Amino acid sequence: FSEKNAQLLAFENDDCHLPLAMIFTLALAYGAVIILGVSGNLALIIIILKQKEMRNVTNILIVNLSFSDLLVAIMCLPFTFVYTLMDHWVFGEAMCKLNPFVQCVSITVSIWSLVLIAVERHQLIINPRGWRPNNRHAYVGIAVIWVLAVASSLPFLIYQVMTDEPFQNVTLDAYKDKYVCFDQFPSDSHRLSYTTLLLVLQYFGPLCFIFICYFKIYIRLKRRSETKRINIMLLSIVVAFAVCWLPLTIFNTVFDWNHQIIATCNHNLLFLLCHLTAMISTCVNPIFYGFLNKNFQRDLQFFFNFNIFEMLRIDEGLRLKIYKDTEGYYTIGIGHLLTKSPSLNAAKSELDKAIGRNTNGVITKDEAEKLFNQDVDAAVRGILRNAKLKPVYDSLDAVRRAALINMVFQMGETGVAGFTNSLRMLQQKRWDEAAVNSRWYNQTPNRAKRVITTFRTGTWDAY
Ligand SMILES: CCC(=O)NCCNC(=O)/N=C(/N)NCCC[C@@H](NC(=O)C(c1ccccc1)c1ccccc1)C(=O)NCc1ccc(O)cc1
Repeated sequence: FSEKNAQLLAFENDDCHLPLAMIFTLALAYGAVIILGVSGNLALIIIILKQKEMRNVTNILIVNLSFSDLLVAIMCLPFTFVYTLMDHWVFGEAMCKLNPFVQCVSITVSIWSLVLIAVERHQLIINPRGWRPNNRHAYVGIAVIWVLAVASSLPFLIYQVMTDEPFQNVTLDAYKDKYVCFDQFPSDSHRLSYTTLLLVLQYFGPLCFIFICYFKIYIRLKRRSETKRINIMLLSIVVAFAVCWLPLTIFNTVFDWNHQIIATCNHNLLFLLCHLTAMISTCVNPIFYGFLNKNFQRDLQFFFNFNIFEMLRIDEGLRLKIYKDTEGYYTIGIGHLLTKSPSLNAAKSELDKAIGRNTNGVITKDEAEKLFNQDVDAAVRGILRNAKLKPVYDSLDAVRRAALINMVFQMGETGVAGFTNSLRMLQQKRWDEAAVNSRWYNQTPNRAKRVITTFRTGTWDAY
């Protein structure tokens, strides 16, 4: 019973006529991505390997990614292109089976590397106390990724067939003896289950996890090492991969679910445009690393012109031992007042209660950060209970919210609400009119201007 022959795609729009101009344009485009892919990745592989850095996890995974993109450029990319133009497979059955297998292996190898890099960067910012990413851990990761990528791509090597059966329906009576390189899965269910597996496990799934990682990193930094340029580059590499693959993912998925569609001409041109777009991702990564260099950027910008914790550690400082403030009251950490009493034993008692240990007038930076976390949490709940503070805070962004929290750390919940004039203008987004509008600038001019600039601009110019 030929149930396998019914799992082969049907094509019937022999009237495929593209102007030589468009074909030549595609040959130059594919030619450009083939050279940029082979040249850019080889350069990236050699540059990372020759630059010996004792502990670099991210770049080892970028070599992994660029080596798989180097494989596609040699083994897949030229073969897939001429095959679509000629409209018959002139290579071996080996190349026929290798073409979708090697491409599928490479998609999984690239995205699961990007998954590990997102984890690596998540562990460096969210949990720096653990600092788990090591080179040995990456070497196991790459070996797991390749072994699993191959195993999960084998149905392409197994069921992709070099066949001439689809040629029976399109006349072909009777001179050509031509072959097409088509997938021939065991059933409709086998195809749909496997294609869904690939879509969920290699595209929608991994990208969801990565975007959650970079968003958890984004939100942490706003509440809270010049590797910011790196994190923006790595994010723009995932966005690049996802955006280049999206049209091909949509195209292929439509054909996986509606396998009874007669593949026309228009579908051949549509596939080429989609495929070429997906091939752009195999050469963008080295162009990101090249444009990362600070000197080259300085040349570029000259030719073409185109956080609460850190804010308060500057404005109030960080102390691990009990000290007297400007008023003489016993403080600790980031402006944390213990008592307004003259007693030192009372302060040490209040400190021992807050921490839950016999501190003996001394704490660690972790106990100092937690005490500050407790302070800002108590400061934010007080802002919400206040009728003048709750509406202005809600309208304010994370940068200007940090400046309003900085203010409550200096005066208090009642002191800040005393600025009836300025609070109204900050609520109405009139920042410059509010910045010009107290004894606060008279007592400390340096600190007051540092927070006024953040209320006016909405960035960290002063810090
Ligand atoms: C695409 C990204 C993704 O993550 N997709 C998850 C879900 N589905 C999925 O991957 N499906 C398939 N069928 N992969 C092999 C595509 C081979 C080929 N496409 C076709 O012949 C399709 C076709 C149809 C009409 C005209 C021209 C081309 C076609 C699609 C479906 C059935 C039959 C023919 C092609 O795009 N080759 C490059 C390639 C190879 C492996 C791979 O995993 C991704 C990309």
